[PDB]
Amino acid sequence: KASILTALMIPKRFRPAKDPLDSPQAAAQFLKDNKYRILRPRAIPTMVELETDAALPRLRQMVEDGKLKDTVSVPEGTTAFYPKYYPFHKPDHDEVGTFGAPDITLLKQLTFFLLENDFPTGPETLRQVREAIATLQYGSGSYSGQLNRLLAMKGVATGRNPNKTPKTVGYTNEQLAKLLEQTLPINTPKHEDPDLRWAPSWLINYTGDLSTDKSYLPHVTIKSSAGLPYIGKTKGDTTAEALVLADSFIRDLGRAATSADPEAGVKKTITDFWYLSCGLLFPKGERYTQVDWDKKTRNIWSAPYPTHLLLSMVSTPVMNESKLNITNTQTPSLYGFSPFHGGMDRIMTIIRDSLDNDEDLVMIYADNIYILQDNTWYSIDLEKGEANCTPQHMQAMMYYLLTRGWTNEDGSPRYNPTWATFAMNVAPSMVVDSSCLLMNLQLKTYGQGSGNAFTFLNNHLMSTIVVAEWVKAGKPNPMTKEFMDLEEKTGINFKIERELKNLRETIVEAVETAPQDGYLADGSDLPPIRPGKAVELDLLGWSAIYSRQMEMFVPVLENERLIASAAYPKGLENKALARKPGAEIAYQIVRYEAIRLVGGWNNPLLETAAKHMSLDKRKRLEVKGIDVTGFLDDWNNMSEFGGDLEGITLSEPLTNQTLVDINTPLDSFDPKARPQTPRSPKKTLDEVTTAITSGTYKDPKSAVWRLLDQRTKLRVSTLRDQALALKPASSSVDNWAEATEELAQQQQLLMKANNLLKSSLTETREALEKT
Ligand SMILES: [Cl-]
Ligand SMILES: [K+]
Repeated sequence: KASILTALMIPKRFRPAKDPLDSPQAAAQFLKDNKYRILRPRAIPTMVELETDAALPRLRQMVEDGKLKDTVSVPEGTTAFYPKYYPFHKPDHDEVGTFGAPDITLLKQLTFFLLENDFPTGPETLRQVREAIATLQYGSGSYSGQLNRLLAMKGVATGRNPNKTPKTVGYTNEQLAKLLEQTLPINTPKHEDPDLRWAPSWLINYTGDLSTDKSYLPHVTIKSSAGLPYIGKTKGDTTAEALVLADSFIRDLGRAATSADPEAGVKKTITDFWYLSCGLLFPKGERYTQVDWDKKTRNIWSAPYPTHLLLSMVSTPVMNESKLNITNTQTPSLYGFSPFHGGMDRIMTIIRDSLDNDEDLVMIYADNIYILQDNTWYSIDLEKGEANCTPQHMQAMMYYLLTRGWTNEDGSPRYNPTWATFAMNVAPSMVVDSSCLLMNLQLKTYGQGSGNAFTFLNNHLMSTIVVAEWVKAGKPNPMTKEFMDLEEKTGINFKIERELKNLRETIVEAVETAPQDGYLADGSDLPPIRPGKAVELDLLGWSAIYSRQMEMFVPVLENERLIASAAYPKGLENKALARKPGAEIAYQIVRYEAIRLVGGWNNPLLETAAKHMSLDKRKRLEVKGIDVTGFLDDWNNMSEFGGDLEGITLSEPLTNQTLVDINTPLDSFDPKARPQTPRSPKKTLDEVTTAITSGTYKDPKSAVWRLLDQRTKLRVSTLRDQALALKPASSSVDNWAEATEELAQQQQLLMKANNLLKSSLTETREALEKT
C-alpha cells in the first residue's frame, strides 16, 4: 500500500562539482598566483582561399580527377586574431549522461553469477568492481584538473629537481648516441624511402593509376585534431592545408638559412609560423579518481598538423625499420614489444636465465624502467616524464636519428642542409619548452608536449640517462638513497612504482599453482575454479600466468587495469558508426570479448558474467536475423584493446582455441640466438658507460657527424656557412669525404670565436615568443 501521490508519480553516479576555474579570468589569476608563465598572446591571420593547383602543383591531376578539393584555406588574411580553444569536459556538473557511465549491467551480472557459483576469488572480484565504480570515473576531467596538471609539470621541470640538459649532466651528443645504440638500436630507413631533401607534398605520387599511386609520407589519424591554425577541424578536413603549411615552412626555412642575412630570415620564418609550436591543451579521457577529479586531468599537447607531419618524416621511416627489443635483439629496449604470440614467455625466459646466472637486468620503454636486481623486480617510472625534457634532450635524439638512421652505407648523409636546419636547429624548440592553448590563454609548456611525434623517443632518451647513471653509480638498489640521488645527478624526476620481492620464489609459485582445469590448463572452454598465482611484473601493463597446456607463461592485463576497464568501459566514441543499426550491440559484444581476451578469461566470475553477456547478445542477433559480422571482423577500432590483439576476429565466440592462437609463437626462442645491436654489436650498455666515464666518444670520428654536432652550438647567422660545409657530402660529389674533412676542420677552427656560439634552440624560442 502506497499513497495516491506516489501512485501518480549500486553506487550513485558521480556528478563533478562546479568548476570555479572554467573562465579565462579565473584560470589566468590561478596561474599567476601559482607563478606559472602565461605568454604575451600571439595572433593568427584570418583564412584566405587559394587554388589547390597553384598551392600544390604536384597534385594538379588529383584536382582534375575531382579527388582533391580545388581550393585550400591558408592563414594569409589582412587581419590577425588571437586563437581560442574551449574543450568539453564530460561528465560535468550540468551533464551526467551515457558518456562515462559505469557498467552497472556487468555489476548486476557479476552479483547474479557469484550467487550461483562457488568461485573462491569471486567475492574479491565483485568487491573490486563495485569499489572501482564507486571511486573512479571515466571521462575528460575538468579545467581545474588540466590547470593543476600544468602546475605539477612546472613543479617537475623547475621545482624540487630542476631539469638539466644532457651537457649539464656531462654527456655530449656522441656519448648519448653511443648509449642509444644499445638502449634504442635503430636501422636506417629503407633504401627506397626518400631522403630528407624534399617538401612533404613531393612525397605524393598520384596519376590515377591504382597500381602505382603512393604516398611516401607518414600515416595519420584522420579523425584526430588538426591543431593550430585549424581549431575544430580534423586531419581529414585539413590534409591539403597541412601540406601547404609544411611545404612553406620547410621552403622558407631553407631559403632563409642560405640568404644574405640567415638570422633575420630564419627568425622571421619562425615568428610568421609561431602557431606551429603551440599545442591545443586537450583533456585526456581516463579513469580518474572521483575525489581527485579537479586536482588532475592529463593533457594531450595537440600538435599542429604541419609540425606533426615534418617531425614524423624524420622519426617514422627510421622507427618502422627498428622494431628491435629484448625479445629479438640483445638490447634493454622494449620498443615494439607485444606480450602476445610468445612475447611474455620470451621475457620470462630472459628473467629466469638472469636469476639463474645471478645477473642484473634492465629494460626500457619510454618513461618506464624495469630493473631486476637482488631477486626483486622493480618498476621505475619517470615522474610526469615529459616535464623533465629540455629542448637539448630532443636535439640529442635528432642527432642520433640523423647520424645512425639518415646515413648511407658510405657515411654520406640522407639529408640536405635545409632538413639538417629543421631537425637540429628549429624542431626541438617547436615541441619542447614551447607553448599551449587553453581557452584564450597561450601558456608556457614546461618540458615536452605530451603526445608530440617525439614523446616516446624523448622519454626513452631520458630513461637511458637515468639507467646509464645507475650503471655508473655501481647499480645501487632502487630502494636506497644512492638510487634516489640519481634524480639530482640527471635533473630527471622518477619514482619506484612497484617492488616485487622474492622473484625466484614467485615464479616457482606461478608454475606450481597453475590450475589443472580450464582455459590453457586442460584446454576446456571454462575459467579455472582457482586461478594460479600471477607474476605481477606490470610489464607495460601486463602480468604473467603459467599455462600447463602450452607449457609457457602467457600475459594477463594487470588486475587493477582489468577491473578499471570492466567498471568503466570506453564507449563507441564514433558518432558515424554509432548511428548504424547494430553498431551498439556489436560494440557491446566487442567490449565483453576484449575484456575476456586481455585477461578476464582467467578471472572466473568476470569470465562467467562477460561470456553470458556476449553469448546473450549473439543469440538475440541470430534469432532476429541481424548480421554484424562486418563490425565484429573489423573490431579493433572500436576497442581500447584493439591495438593489443591485431589479426583476430570476434565473429565467432571466444574459446580456448582463441587463447591458444593469440599466444602461439611463430618461432621457438633461444636468448643466445638473438642478434646483437646493429651498431657496436659486441658492446653492452655497461661497456659504453665505462668508456664514457673514462672520457671516450666526446666527438664523433665522421666529419659529417662532427658538422651535425657543431650545428647544435653555432648561432643561426652561421647557417649559410654551415650549408656550404655540408653541401659536398649532401650532394655526394666526387671526393666528398676529403672535402667534408677539410670543411669540418675549417668550421671547428672558426668556432674558437665565442660570438658565434649560441644555441639556435634559444633563438627559435625567442622568435616563436616574439610579439
Ligand atoms: Cl600536461
Ligand atoms: K626535473
